[PDB]
Amino acid sequence: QSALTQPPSVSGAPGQRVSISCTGGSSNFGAGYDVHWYQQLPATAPKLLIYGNNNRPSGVPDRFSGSKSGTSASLAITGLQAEDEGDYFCQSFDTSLSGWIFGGGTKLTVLGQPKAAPSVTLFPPSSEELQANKATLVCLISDFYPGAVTVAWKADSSPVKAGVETTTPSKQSNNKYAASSYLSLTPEQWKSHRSYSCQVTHEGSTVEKTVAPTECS
Amino acid sequence: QVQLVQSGAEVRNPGASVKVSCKASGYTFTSYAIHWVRQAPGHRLEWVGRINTDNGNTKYSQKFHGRVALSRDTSASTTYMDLSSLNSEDTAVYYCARAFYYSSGVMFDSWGQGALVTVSSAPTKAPDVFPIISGCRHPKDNSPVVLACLITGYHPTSVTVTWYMGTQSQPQRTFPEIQRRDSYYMTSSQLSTPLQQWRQGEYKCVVQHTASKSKKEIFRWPESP
Ligand code: NA
Repeated sequence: QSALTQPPSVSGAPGQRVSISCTGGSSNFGAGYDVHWYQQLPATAPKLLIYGNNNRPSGVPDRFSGSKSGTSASLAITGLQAEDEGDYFCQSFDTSLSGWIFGGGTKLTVLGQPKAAPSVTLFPPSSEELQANKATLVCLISDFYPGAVTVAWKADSSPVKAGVETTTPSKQSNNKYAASSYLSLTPEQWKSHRSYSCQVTHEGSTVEKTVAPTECS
Repeated sequence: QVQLVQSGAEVRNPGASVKVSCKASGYTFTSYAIHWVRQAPGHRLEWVGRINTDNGNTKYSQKFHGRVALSRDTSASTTYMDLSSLNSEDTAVYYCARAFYYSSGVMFDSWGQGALVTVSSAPTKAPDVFPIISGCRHPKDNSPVVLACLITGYHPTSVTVTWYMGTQSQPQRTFPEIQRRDSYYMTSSQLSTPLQQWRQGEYKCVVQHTASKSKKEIFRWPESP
């Protein structure tokens, strides 16, 4: 094969050892070309991790090690840490394509990190948005693990699904996750209720925050 | 330190062309070749081509020969990628990377931060930015207030947000961008540390949208309605 293939996903618990396979073929690994590995942490550029099958650039932890054969290569990660989560790409050169080739990438997930309940902050419409005849409620949700929540909105005590837009969660710099939910209202709707609420469900608990049109009056 | 710094995000119509730059510093520019690599959403890394920074010789991938040109300006320690006949599949982050020799091959040892090229027919629009606050501008108890900025009505992605207290950058919480039903985007940035009292203008959120060559700063949270 003139293409490198990787499992889309690998996972392990803190402290465990995983390996990421990169299968190639006779025109790349089998033609004598080395493999290199790149690490791409969330929202960052790729970084060289292993070069020449098994060499580490300065600064890369020796928990990362590589091996290579003519049919595949293997990146081993010992002592998994939450900071290792990201995408890993292999790279080689292919004679039949006359060019550099990359694997499709493997997403590494570190499961079983310590649970962390979400921090929820609810924001009412700004005075400036209301002057533009618009009203958005913003529910910001931070510092939770595992990275899965569900969000529900209420007007007074009635569930509201119209006008709701919720992001899917994304990992923060401290290995916890963040998400947001927006409720788009008209100024009439905002003013016609006693309060609005954002309810965040995570691992067997729900936390609710409430805002009221005349709170800072 | 070896560093590659690329130009900012670009938006183009289908059929147009885009020129992205990559400025090198921290080493002798002409001693190392530069490669260009792209990453579309939902696709792997893809090699675009190579340029020798000394003599200007190029090699391109068969997928792009005929509509890509690489060039270099040694006086500016810069290489350029010009990609023409743009299509929707060309929406991608374009990286430059330095080629480094070792005993039995070459590797890509240093990468630029990437430049997002969006191919779109939709009009480009700078964000509206609203100061939002959890709690009251002047709290009635001694419990803290949280500042954030609501960033809405912009196209395409993405924005970059920084917070300042005076001249000093402050910790922030970043949140995903979401596409609204009206096809524009919105996002929020939160000042991480809760506040009790501050001088008007002491804190500000700075929102950059390079696709519209714009920067907006909000430094006033006025009294609530
Ligand atoms: Na190096």
